[PDB]
Amino acid sequence: MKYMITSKGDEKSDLLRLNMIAGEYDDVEPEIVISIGGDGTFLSAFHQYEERLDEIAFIGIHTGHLGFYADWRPAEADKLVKLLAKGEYQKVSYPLLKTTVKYKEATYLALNESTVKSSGGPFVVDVVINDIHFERFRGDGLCMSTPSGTTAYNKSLGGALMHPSIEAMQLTEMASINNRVYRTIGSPLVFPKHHVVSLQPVNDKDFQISVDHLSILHRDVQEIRYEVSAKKIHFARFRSFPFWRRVHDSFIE
Amino acid sequence: MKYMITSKGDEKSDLLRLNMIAGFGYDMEYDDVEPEIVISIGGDGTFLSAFHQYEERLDEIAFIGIHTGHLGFYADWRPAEADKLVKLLAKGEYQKVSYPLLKTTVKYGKKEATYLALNESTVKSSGGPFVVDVVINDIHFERFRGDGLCMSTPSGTTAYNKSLGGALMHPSIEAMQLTEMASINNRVYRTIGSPLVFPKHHVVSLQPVNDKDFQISVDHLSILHRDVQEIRYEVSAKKIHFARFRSFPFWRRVHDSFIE
Amino acid sequence: MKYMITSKGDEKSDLLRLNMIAGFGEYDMEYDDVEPEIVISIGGDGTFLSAFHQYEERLDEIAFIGIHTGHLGFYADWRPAEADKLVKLLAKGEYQKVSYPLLKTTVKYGIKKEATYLALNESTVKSSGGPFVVDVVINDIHFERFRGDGLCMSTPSGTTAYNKSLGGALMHPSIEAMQLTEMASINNRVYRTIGSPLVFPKHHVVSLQPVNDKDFQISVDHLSILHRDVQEIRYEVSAKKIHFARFRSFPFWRRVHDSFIED
Amino acid sequence: MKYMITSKGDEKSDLLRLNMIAGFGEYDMEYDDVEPEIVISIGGDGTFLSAFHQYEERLDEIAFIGIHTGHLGFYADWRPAEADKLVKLLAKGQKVSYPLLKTTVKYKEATYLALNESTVKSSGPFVVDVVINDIHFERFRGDGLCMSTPSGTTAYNKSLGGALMHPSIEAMQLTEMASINNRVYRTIGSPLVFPKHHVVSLQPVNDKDFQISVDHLSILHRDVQEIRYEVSAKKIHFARFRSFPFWRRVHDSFIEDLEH
Ligand SMILES: Nc1ncnc2c1nc(SCC(=O)NCCc1cccc(Br)c1)n2[C@@H]1O[C@H](CO)[C@@H](O)[C@H]1O
Ligand SMILES: Nc1ncnc2c1nc(SCC(=O)NCCc1cccc(Br)c1)n2[C@@H]1O[C@H](CO)[C@@H](O)[C@H]1O
Ligand SMILES: Nc1ncnc2c1nc(SCC(=O)NCCc1cccc(Br)c1)n2[C@@H]1O[C@H](CO)[C@@H](O)[C@H]1O
Ligand SMILES: Nc1ncnc2c1nc(SCC(=O)NCCc1cccc(Br)c1)n2[C@@H]1O[C@H](CO)[C@@H](O)[C@H]1O
Repeated sequence: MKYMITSKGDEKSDLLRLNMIAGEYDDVEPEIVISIGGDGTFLSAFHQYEERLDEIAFIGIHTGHLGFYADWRPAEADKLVKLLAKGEYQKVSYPLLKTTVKYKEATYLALNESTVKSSGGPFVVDVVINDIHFERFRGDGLCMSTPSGTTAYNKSLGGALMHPSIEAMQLTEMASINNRVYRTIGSPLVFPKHHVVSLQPVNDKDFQISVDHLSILHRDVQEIRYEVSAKKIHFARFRSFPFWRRVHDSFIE
Repeated sequence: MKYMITSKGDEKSDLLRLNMIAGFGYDMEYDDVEPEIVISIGGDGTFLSAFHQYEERLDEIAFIGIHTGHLGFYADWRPAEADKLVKLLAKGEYQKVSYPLLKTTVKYGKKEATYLALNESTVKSSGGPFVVDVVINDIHFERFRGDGLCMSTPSGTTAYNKSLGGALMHPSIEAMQLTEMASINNRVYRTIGSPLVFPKHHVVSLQPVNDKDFQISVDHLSILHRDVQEIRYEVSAKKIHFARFRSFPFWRRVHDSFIE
Repeated sequence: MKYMITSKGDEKSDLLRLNMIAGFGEYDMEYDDVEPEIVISIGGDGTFLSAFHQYEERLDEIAFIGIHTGHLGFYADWRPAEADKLVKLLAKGEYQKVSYPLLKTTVKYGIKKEATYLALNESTVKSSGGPFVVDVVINDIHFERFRGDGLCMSTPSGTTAYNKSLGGALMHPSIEAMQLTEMASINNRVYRTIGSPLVFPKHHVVSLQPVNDKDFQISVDHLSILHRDVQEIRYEVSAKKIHFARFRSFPFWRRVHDSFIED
Repeated sequence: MKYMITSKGDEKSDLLRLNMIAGFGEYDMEYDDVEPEIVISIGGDGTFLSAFHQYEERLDEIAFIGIHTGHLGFYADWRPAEADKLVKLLAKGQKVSYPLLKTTVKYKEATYLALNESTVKSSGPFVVDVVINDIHFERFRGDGLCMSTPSGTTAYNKSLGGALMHPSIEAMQLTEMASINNRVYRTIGSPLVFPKHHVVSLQPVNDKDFQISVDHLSILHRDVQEIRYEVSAKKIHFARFRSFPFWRRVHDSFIEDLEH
């Protein structure tokens, strides 16, 4: 079982990694990626292997608080190393979000969400759903979230928490003015498979596109397209940790 | 084939109804016992009544909605197109689109009651405070206190669910959404706040705390349930069937309702 | 000083009530439930609301005092163990009065005559069956046409109650105003509403006018009664204020802190 | 008396500006762009915001007038076509005052006067402690906090879910910005309205580098120890000629404007 282990950068994350590397290691051709740190560290491990997501099972270990991705306690590593080498383990697939920027295309993959902000002034775009105009937005920005990313930025924006077994994407508003000229729906929008949300600029055409907090200052933007990606992220399932339990322990104590 | 038409009650619906019935005088016969096509004329509430009127044979009935007033999400056919609809289904040249439904189970302390919802199923209190425990898949999630709770169908998300601050879902997604009704997050009764979208095979159980009397409403059919032990929510295996002739996208229909 | 005490009805409240009465007996304190100058509410916020409505004609000659036998309330903020020190401060008259604004609700019919109600928390208006459809007229000028469950006008002190659960803003009771909050507005193109909570100052009148149905379920501090053939429902900050006998200094924001955050 | 006119930038705001300056020359009206008694803004609310900060040291002897070249503004409520009447009414000689927000930053004590709001973001994660009148209230974590003026409730505050407050009420409102409310960081959620003499002290937790924006004048402050909020004694004055109610401007902005 060719595997590969990432680390945050602290002493503990670099130490426990050595405690697991003792019990083949391939960083170019991995089948088992073990993230050590938190959810942010897990995101970096995801972006490191986007091209080969269809051949990789991910495992998250938190050296800090309980994360929706990094859930395994550091003490579980001694039992985690033996079960992964056993060869017998079932995978769990979560949907992903595809983000295309038009000018020559520019595709992106997101595990949490992909937000579109402004590069200084107001954010004014036209929301086009399946080649049909829906609304003209004005405010801070917009947020298209993955089912697993709903518990992140999406929830803080007033989004709905949906179970990752649902193949869809959720669009939420970011401080919409919502007046006569720029009447927005207000409510979060959940789009299924093969549904495309096309963001079209009115002016400016310079937006701050952020994919999992990786915010790039895109210039000369003519179109931004969102859709449920065909590629799915696989998790190595050993124990039983229900999604709603993880949500309960996070926000409801 | 066999068909029937329900009416809202106003002159506009009953007159338009008789005008369409005479149009089937094709190989169409009127029958309100075992129909193959059911036409609703009036509003969404009129359509909901036609749903429960024939919720015993949903798998053999195609519904068609006609709105005499403003645009509805079920009744989306304008009375000006009533002429074309008669000939269209007369030849049987149309497709079939299915939307998910919601199953509501009420257990007492006895038997049990099962209900089907096209819009949503809401549970409020019989006057005083509404205090229950939210159980998801035999696992506790929160203790709710406030007015009530709302479990919505994907197609019903644009109804009461939206006004309660819920999220809109496309009716091709087989799921259900739970939204709060004036919850009081005062450290004693911590709730999630955010709407919760549950997939298939997931069971959301509402278990009472002190009071055991609840006002359970299924698509605005509220009847008092005394001595309730459990209220279970899950996506029904039964599906409503529409007879879409043209192409009226769900999101486009949302745009014409709220955005315009 | 004429006084009286209301009780929640449980063992603890009734017991504490009797001992407090005997405590006042040691001083110049006369018991009177007809014309009291001091009204003590032993129980909760719900018990406090009953005591308020019990004497809503003598609000000026009365300084209310709340005692909570259970969890902390925004009105009943005195612990039962402090009932002994409460008497000794009341008997001497060693206290100052703090006033909170109130909400006036005026109901007009097809004139049988008229009806006015005072609210300490809020006043809600809903339908008696179908949809709730009214025109919101702010100062003789039409603002919006509403459709949904209803509308809730809250007092500053009542913002921590039903108002907060409906997404309303929390106001400090020193501010003389009122807050209108929506109750499940459909908010479409036909019935476009503001969505946001509205805070109206004094001398501002919010008029609710029927569109079709004239039967409305009006609830003042959860005293819900059915009003038929309603012509108009007016909202405005009353000139009457509830008075509290202040001894210590319990911050309103701390009461919010202890109730919704941690304590 | 002395007057001046500020312009947006486009030809529309400049052409209308010159037209007014000419008309006032026919009346006894001195022209000073340094020490005026009357300041006229042409363009929009953003143009008015600039006209406020440009002369925020002489708010005592200045009555502002707003003219919207585009859509209706809450500070620019006069129409371009009504400019001819405006020149006449200002030449012949009521005044309305709105509350202002005082933003104090301690690292040197910097003072800021906001007409709309004063937001505080981070630089990544924004984490501060909220202190109200020398006592702890909550520990915030999210995008940031927004303290708004009564007249500024219709701006960023409304978009953040804040309540609309009439300018007659001398107060300030605090709203959350994408707050993550969980076990560790439990916030109130609801917007908070503060009366006069009430001080909201924002004190850092982790990093001392916060982005402070007073009326879109985003300035990165370094080594901040405390950010105070209070209802400023300074009040912006307006010139009244025609009754244009605050709730009307709210209606004509967010609801509908049938006569336009
Ligand atoms: N989302 C907002 N909605 C309705 N008012 C806002 C918003 N945002 C700010 S300023 C905060 C900000 O920089 N947001 C980034 C995008 C943006 C910028 C300026 C205007 C707009 Br719109 C959007 N405002 C108001 O803009 C005024 C300055 O022109 C300030 O008073 C903000 O209140
Ligand atoms: N307020 C948020 N609540 C709950 N998730 C968030 C939030 N904000 C972001 S990122 C957007 C951002 O720059 N917000 C400004 C302040 C901030 C920054 C980072 C994290 C946090 Br927390 C706050 N996230 C999620 O953090 C994920 C990991 O980087 C990002 O993908 C967002 O999903
Ligand atoms: N959802 C609410 N959240 C936080 N305060 C409320 C709420 N609802 C009301 S009364 C409205 C109502 O009929 N609600 C039905 C369920 C219910 C009833 C009473 C209390 C409660 Br909690 C729930 N209140 C406050 O209860 C006080 C009466 O003792 C009133 O002043 C309401 O403000
Ligand atoms: N506020 C709502 N917003 C948008 N849809 C609603 C709402 N309320 C219900 S029903 C819940 C209810 O009893 N509300 C009391 C007032 C009311 C009644 C019927 C319709 C309306 Br509108 C208001 N609905 C939808 O109306 C259908 C009734 O035919 C229900 O299925 C709800 O989906």
